[PDB]
Amino acid sequence: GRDALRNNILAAKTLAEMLRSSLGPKGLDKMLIDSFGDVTITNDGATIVKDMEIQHPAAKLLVEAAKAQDAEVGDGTTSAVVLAGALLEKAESLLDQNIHPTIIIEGYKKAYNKALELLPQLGTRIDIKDLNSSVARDTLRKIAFTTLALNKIIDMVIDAIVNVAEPLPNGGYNVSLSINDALHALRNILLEPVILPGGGAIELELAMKLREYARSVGGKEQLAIEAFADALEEIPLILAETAGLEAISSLMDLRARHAKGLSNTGVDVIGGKIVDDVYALNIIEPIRVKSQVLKSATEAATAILKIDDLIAA
Amino acid sequence: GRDALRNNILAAKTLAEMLRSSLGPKGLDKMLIDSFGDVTITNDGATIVKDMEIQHPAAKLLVEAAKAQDAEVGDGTTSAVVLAGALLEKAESLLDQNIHPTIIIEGYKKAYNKALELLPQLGTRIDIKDLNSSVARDTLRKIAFTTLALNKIIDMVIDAIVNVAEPLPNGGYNVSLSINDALHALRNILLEPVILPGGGAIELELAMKLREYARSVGGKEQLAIEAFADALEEIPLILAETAGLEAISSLMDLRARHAKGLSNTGVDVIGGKIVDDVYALNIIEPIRVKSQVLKSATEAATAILKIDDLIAA
Amino acid sequence: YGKEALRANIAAVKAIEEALKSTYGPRGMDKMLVDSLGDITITNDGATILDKMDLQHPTGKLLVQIAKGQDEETADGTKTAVILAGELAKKAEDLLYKEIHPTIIVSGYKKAEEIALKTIQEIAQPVTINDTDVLRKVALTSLGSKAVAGAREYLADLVVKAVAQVAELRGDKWYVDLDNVQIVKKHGGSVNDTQLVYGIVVDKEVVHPGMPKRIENAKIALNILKEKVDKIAATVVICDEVAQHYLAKKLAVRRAKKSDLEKLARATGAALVEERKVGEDKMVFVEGAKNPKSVSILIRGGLERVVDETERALRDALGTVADVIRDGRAVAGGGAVEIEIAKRLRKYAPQVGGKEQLAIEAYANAIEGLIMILAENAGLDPIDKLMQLRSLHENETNKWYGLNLFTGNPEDMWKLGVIEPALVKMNAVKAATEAVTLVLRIDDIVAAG
Amino acid sequence: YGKEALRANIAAVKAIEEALKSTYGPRGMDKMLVDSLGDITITNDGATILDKMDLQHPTGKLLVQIAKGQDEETADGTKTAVILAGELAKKAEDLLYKEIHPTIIVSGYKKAEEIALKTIQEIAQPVTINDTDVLRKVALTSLGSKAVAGAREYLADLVVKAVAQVAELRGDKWYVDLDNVQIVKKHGGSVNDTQLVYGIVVDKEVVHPGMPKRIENAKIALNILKEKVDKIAATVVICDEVAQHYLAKKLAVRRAKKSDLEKLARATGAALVEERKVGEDKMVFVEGAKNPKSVSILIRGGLERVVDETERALRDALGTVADVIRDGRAVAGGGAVEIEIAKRLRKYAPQVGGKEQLAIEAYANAIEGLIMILAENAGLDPIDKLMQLRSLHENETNKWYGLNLFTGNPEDMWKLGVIEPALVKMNAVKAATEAVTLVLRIDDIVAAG
Repeated sequence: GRDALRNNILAAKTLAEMLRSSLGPKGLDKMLIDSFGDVTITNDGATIVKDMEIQHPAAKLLVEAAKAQDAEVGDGTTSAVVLAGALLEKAESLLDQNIHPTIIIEGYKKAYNKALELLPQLGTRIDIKDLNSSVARDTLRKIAFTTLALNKIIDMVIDAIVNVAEPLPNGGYNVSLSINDALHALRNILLEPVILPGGGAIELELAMKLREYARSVGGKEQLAIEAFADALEEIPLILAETAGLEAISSLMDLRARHAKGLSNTGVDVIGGKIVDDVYALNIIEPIRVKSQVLKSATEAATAILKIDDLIAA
Repeated sequence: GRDALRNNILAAKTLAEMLRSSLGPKGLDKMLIDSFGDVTITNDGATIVKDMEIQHPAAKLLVEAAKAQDAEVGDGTTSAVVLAGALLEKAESLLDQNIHPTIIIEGYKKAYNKALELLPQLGTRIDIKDLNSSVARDTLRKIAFTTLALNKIIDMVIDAIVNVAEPLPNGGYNVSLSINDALHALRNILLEPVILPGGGAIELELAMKLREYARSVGGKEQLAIEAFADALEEIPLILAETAGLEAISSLMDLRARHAKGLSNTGVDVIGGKIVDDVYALNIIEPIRVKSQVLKSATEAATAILKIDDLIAA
Repeated sequence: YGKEALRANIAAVKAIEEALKSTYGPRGMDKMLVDSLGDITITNDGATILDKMDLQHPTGKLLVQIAKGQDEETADGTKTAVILAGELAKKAEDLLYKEIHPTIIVSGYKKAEEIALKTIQEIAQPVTINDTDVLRKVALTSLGSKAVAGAREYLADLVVKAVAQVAELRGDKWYVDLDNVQIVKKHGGSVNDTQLVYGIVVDKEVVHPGMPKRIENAKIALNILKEKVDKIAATVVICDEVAQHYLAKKLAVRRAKKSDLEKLARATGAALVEERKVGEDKMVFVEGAKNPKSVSILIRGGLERVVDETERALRDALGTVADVIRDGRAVAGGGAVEIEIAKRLRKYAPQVGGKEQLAIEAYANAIEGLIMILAENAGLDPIDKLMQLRSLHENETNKWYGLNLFTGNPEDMWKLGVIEPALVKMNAVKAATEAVTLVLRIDDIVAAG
Repeated sequence: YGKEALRANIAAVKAIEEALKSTYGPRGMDKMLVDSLGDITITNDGATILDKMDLQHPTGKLLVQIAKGQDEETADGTKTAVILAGELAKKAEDLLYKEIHPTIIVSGYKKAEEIALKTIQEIAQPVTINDTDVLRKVALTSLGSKAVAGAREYLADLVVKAVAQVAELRGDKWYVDLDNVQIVKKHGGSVNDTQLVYGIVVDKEVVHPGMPKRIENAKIALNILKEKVDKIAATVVICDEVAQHYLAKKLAVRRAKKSDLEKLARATGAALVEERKVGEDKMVFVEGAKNPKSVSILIRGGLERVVDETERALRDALGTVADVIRDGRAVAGGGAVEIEIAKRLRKYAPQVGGKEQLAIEAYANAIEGLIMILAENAGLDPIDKLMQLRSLHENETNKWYGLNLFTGNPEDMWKLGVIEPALVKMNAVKAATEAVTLVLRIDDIVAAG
């Protein structure tokens, strides 16, 4: 294939591989080291991506996309990189079948648009009409802990967050800002309100729909979209890997369930099991985050794909 | 450690590793090749062991033990080698702890004696008093198929086998002899009558008892016996590996069950699952075979262990 | 992935695929073979290429024998069996890297095999010895762009005619003994004439000029010398200068293959025996038989490679038409059946366990590989044509829509007269599946004696 | 062929083509540039790629300057000039190997050039500043799949609007001074918003918080300190902590490009001056002018490479629409014009001497190369699409039939709104022909001082 593009894809892919381990709630720690020997140890992809040194320009670019994604929204920094590397890895198969990368780019673009179109449908709304006492706030707390992972310190953060004024109609609350990511998450939940079933359920459903859509698009772009879907299904796989069991079998089981009209099922990492409903266990993601992850990943992957060669300046 | 002994142990261990794959009912095939290019493909450890060429004298010795075991009884050729290699591998840990091999030999000897003492207790008798019509023969057929793995050709083999005369008191029937191994098995079942719960249940129970006995023996010989037990538990592991799932987790589950007073549970390979009772699924072994496997394996392993050096003649 | 024995075996299968891949389909390439420092052979023939090439590998030498199905069914459909095996092997390779155990793969492939065979069984159209159109189209499909000197349509007609002649009926099932067929060959110029003879052609000059050229109703039976000749003629002959005069006084042949003698014995159990002059030579023609099933085809061409190739292609075509008649089923070629198979597989796969489902889907893709090869060899874009047909095959009204390698466009292959025997394709699927499952089940390679 | 100097020069031209070939057409690739150990640049831009890359070769460094036509006409149509030169060079190479002397080639290329220019002159459609549809389509055609953050249709509208605003009329000929346009940029998130301002945007925070945010009808003019401030305010200012209080008592700016100052001087020869808050920052807006031609575009994007690229693409699009307005002619892009050119060349070639005829035909093929590149970059089969269009272009009713790189099928490019300026294409043809004729005329390379 086109050697430059392959080298790039490889670099991005290796960085993704490095970051795959630090995904989910039971993500392993990375050991960051300064030029002076000072050591920081963390499983936060934001920190890893931000502080780390990387020489290859493709990986650098991917990191740039990740950072921007981390700026626009506090969460999803690892997910974007992992998904980008995934998209490139799945693209590789198509490049090997002699499919020109602009076609792949187009397919990925269509897949992304469709996904972003489907997200709001596959989500579930929350009550923005009021901050009323009855169980509107208590359900957010669950997401807060879901982000954190404490009998006290519960009410306090919510009240401290409620202090800050604003409704906006379209329900779009504005706030002038582990604790950080929690505040970020809550903010993101309000800023546009829909919740999404975490633990990979969204990826799985999105993939299942995208294949059908791919069958409509029909061309090589069908293969590109189907690749996008396969690339989306890599996150549930990893989460299942952190859960412990043989990833593929679980991926298949999950897929099975999504076929059923079980519609959403997910992998409970901490529980180390697959669960029929991830809302029940309050495994939730803000759509604000997921959409940003999709955008960032697809932009990164197409960007890598759109580069033909390297020239000395 | 003692280099010669280690080299031997390694050779035997590698041969075992080679043969581990061809164990159980779903055992992979080996591709045997003559010096003239002629090819035989088979998963029968008897054939593999018999026909194959091996240069290292330790492995040669192990093969000799296996062949003799195959002569004295038609079945258990793979099991003996696998178990021997296992015993040596587990011995390695003790040699590394600076435990002299004659001690290990003694421990293994005690473990073997105890095991052979325990076999008849852990078994279940069959009716030798009569060849009566009521379900005495129909239960043997199940073992026949268990060996084979056919609506017809059932009665015929049994009748053809019943033709051949003899009771002996002590219930010890004598016969002057896939089909081969089946006839062998049946013969072995009658020749001394007890049946044993296959699928690794016997190994597991034996191990569980042997550890307790090891705690009585108490010395370094305790460690040697415990090693014998660990070495016995390697067969259920392999069968579980052929069943597909992560061997260790299943080994632990099985062990759990054996602790309970579930007393016997096994891995159903073909079913690809662990089952509470392996008699229910007619997974049966003749004690005649198992005892021979134990004897052959322990003799081989101690023999390898008893050799101190090599001298040119 | 797993042990290097398996990796090596798979590599071998793939290697053997690569040896025939380029020659798949009508518009297929030829391969050049070089033996010692003596001679070379240029051909489009799975059998020949596999046989001539070095088979000095324990694995693969088995693949060749598995591909050549142990059945009357033997053809260049061997290419299909081999190429398929190579594809199922490569898609297996992609599964092993996901650490799907060979057991599960084999299971999945067996299921997919069964469904594929079922699909072929379903799609297949009935066909009898009376359907000259179809049989002719089959014969013509077998000779697709084969480097044959003879007009392919004419030669197809000859094939149908010969196979029709040979045919006998056995208990509601026709039977074709292609041993009854003779195939002699000779090459000069003004040649690439192809002749159909309803008897036997003995390729040899008459022993003595002064000798009866023609012989009517020749009862066939084929001083010391005088005694022998007298004793023999007591009740034409085939096996000294003195005997030539004796037989001249009393037709003869110097040297004839024992095959000719066999076919003669079969053919005559003898109304005309002539000496006919081919362009620039003479030979003996046995016309009429005490046999209603014997026949011969004289393939003469300008250049030898072409003649030989014509013989090979002819034998294969005969084989295919024979199979069509004996099994009485046919299918639209050009890639239709394969697409249908893949479709049904992907349809059925979710109804099976996941890890096997992946294997089945992989089987479907392995099948679809073949079409991409067909497109490749036609100089077309494989993926395009594939997705194109796959898309068109969503209607049941396009079950026979396959690839037209000459126009580049998908068309109803049954109507275009692109027709194959079902038995062959089924047997090929079986052979490939057997081969790859065999390779998969093998764990290690062990020396012995 | 001839001397190694010529071979080297031709190799250089070809090399410079290869540097931009992949980026030709709407669905074009990006290139990555790496400067020292400091920074990298990812772009689809002939100018930028040519400028950033090492120009350490005497030849080719000339090709870049010839490509960048010494005229108001300067664009990414430089890519065309360069890629063409590369093609005319490669087809020349094929002539030199036939030992056609460079003189004859040059002659032939000059003739072919004249006919090509004539063809463009003939095909070209008239277009005025009133035809918003066409101008919009041109602007949209210039931005074809360019990695721009802004909506391309919206941005196209903005382009047309700005160019319409800037326009003045000079003796029956409109004129567009793109210096009147400002293009400032800033990158955060929730950005890829693109804003159109009818004045000037000064990108800097207000010097002092306690200061008039707004200023109505601001007359523009941009103890020692007190004396200075008093003297200045005797008749907003732009260029000490003490002066901040003085100006606070009496809007200001810390640091502004002299370009902004120029554009301000032009724009104001001043009704509103505000301080507006961009997403996550503040800056100064000058709205209203004593100038009917000034305007500014605020391109703000999420990521910097994208913003920069947006600026580049924007400038180019502005350029193309400007050229369209000033020359008042346009042509259906997508490969139509080139095919027509090649057609006319092959038509005319036999009417010229043979050895030149070959050169002309070679010119036509060199032209047709471009289309094949357009198809290549779209992941299409170049020859197919070529022969397809060439065939369709036999009717005069298909003069605008070009390649749709997204559907893969030939379509009426004028109706699809795929429209280019004729002036650009002509100038590109001229530039390429000049470049290759120059390279051809050179015999040797001699050191001097």
